Amino acid sequence: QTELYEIKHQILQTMGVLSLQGSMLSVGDKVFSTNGQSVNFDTIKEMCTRAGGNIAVPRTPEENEAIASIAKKYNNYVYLGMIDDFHYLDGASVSYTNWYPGEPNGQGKEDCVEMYTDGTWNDRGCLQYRLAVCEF
Amino acid sequence: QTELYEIKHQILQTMGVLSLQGSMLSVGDKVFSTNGQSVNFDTIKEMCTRAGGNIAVPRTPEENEAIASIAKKYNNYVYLGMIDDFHYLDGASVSYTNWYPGEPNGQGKEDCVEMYTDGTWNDRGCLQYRLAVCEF
Amino acid sequence: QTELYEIKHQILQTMGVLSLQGSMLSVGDKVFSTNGQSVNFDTIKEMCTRAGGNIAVPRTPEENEAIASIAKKYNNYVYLGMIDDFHYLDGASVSYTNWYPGEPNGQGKEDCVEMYTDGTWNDRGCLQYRLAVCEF
Ligand SMILES: O[C@H]1[C@H](O)[C@@H](O)[C@H](O)[C@@H](O)[C@H]1O
Ligand SMILES: O[C@H]1[C@H](O)[C@@H](O)[C@H](O)[C@@H](O)[C@H]1O
Ligand SMILES: O[C@H]1[C@H](O)[C@@H](O)[C@H](O)[C@@H](O)[C@H]1O
Ligand SMILES: [Ca+2]
Ligand SMILES: [Ca+2]
Ligand SMILES: [Ca+2]
Ligand SMILES: [Ca+2]
Ligand SMILES: [Ca+2]
Ligand SMILES: [Ca+2]
Ligand SMILES: [Cl-]
Ligand SMILES: [Cl-]
Ligand SMILES: [Cl-]
Repeated sequence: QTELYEIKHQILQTMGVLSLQGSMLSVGDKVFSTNGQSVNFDTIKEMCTRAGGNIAVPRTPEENEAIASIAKKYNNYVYLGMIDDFHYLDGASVSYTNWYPGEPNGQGKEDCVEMYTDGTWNDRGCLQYRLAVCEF
Repeated sequence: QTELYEIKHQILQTMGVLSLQGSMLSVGDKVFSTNGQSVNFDTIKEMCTRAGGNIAVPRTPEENEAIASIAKKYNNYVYLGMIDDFHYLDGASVSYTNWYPGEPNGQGKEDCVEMYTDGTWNDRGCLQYRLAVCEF
Repeated sequence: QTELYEIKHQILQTMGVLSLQGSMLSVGDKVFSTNGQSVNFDTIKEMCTRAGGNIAVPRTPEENEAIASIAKKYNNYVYLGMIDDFHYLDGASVSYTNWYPGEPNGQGKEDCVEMYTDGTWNDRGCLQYRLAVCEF
């Protein structure tokens, strides 16, 4: 009983501190974070995996708003965890989308997806330097 | 048994890291933190709430010293969680006080309380930009 | 059951965020961290203790690589938790070593141990300013 309450309180304290610092954003069960570095898609995947997480992907409008707020705050385009019928990296077809008007427009050439600072998406090649955002 | 020990150890590790980084200060059951931003009283309240916490207030001399050390380290005055008979934001009358000599002196005009870098207090209007310190 | 799973997941989320931020490095049960400050040996010990940890020491090749990566990333020599037969600060004789060629060479004069950015060690006096690395 009391053991568990203190434990839960301390966890919420640490998450509160991280949230206040701008080191994380929590949406439901998901936690999004960036260290502010920009690298290509594969390198973001490697960085996220190294930390025990995955490259971020928005599966809901609230998750999209959260990642967009990161893009806007750090002022850079962001690579999302999807790959060209776009799929999540787990192999499932993407449900929620937020394409910029006219996108996706690069079938066969643009396999990745970047998010603009306004939260909309563009299919893009995977070799640009983009803000690394992970989800845990 | 062992499940709980590992969990507790990991929590203390994360708190240790945050403490070392200067991202938190722990006094008893309370954790104080700032992100170094300066905004007005209402905006600090909004920032703290957003992170799952509350604007910091010292209820003990040790808590006062902790928040003072934050004010001194970030070198800015700090708004405290009290409002003019001063009350905590939970509605209770303030017990512990540490007024600068001659304060409070602004009844009816100065509804907020700021802490100086030496840890003493002054009643002040609520519309200055002050270091945002939260408690969790 | 479910209580514990959610707790464990949240802990791993916070550790993931800290890892991504570069605020910690995890090797087995140990967590290494620096705040980037440089001070002398005693002062590092005081800083680590204050945070609830201890000055870092590598007891395995993997731990050595981890601390070396911190030295390399922050680009400074690091004081290790050992003191001249070198002993850990717990009083036990050091097992794993990684001396730079020709070291240790300062018996009676060089009581501390610093790590270079390439991960090798040198016995040194204790009064230099070195990157503070703690272990939790
Ligand atoms: O992905 C492409 C590409 O980035 C082009 O540079 C741009 O002009 C297009 O609008 C966009 O669809
Ligand atoms: O709150 C007031 C105000 O800040 C005045 O500027 C100052 O001169 C007073 O000493 C103080 O009590
Ligand atoms: O510890 C000593 C010391 O740092 C000297 O400055 C250096 O030239 C030696 O090589 C080293 O062993
Ligand atoms: Ca495409
Ligand atoms: Ca496109
Ligand atoms: Ca007043
Ligand atoms: Ca006053
Ligand atoms: Ca020696
Ligand atoms: Ca030497
Ligand atoms: Cl490209
Ligand atoms: Cl004012
Ligand atoms: Cl020295």
